[PDB]
Amino acid sequence: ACTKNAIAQTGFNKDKYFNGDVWYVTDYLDLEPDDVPKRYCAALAAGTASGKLKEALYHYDPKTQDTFYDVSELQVESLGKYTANFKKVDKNGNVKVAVTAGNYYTFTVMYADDSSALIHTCLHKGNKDLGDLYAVLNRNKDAAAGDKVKSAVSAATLEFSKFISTKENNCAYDNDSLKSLLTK
Ligand code: HEM
Repeated sequence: ACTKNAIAQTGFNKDKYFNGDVWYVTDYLDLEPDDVPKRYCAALAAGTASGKLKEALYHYDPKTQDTFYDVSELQVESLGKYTANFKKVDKNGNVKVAVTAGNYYTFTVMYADDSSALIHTCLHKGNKDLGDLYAVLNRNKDAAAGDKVKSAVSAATLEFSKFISTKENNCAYDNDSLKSLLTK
């Protein structure tokens, strides 16, 4: 179940966030912690492609090697708050599971600057959902969370000390696929 109406960043700069580049998840918090593994790798690209607002996602379980990519068109709910219906794709954008009603995530950018961000997502796959998930993002996959984004975590009435880091998993990413998937 999801329980949070995440508040988007005051003054959110959509063109800077959605600039076509890659964001790495460095730390995450699921409010239903058993919904996701305690060791995990994730990243995304975010941009406008031929006028359409898009995200490309990458997930990798470093223990099981379970890997998947997704491509989403985002619809606007309000500035910094989106609903994304996703299709599972291979790294080249070929469809493995088509867009389907009931398969969507909400996405709220609670904080962002040029290098760092805090997001919330509520994932739905049919009638289930994977609890509220918060993620600390960085442009540099090895960046420790700075004071700006940790302050944002506190401003959301969360504690950064409870977030789980992704940094000890030897995560390696295919940035080229994430960028090209934005067009798919
Ligand atoms: C747009 C930050 C994230 C977003 C937007 C996101 C989105 C998604 C989406 C769309 C799916 C379903 C993919 C599909 O079935 O085609 C998924 C599944 C999953 N995600 Fe994430 N995710 C994020 C981060 C994370 C993180 C950090 C972890 C634990 C850095 C995580 C763990 C999982 C797991 C384990 C599944 C599979 C769930 C199930 O099918 O049983 N995700 N995620």
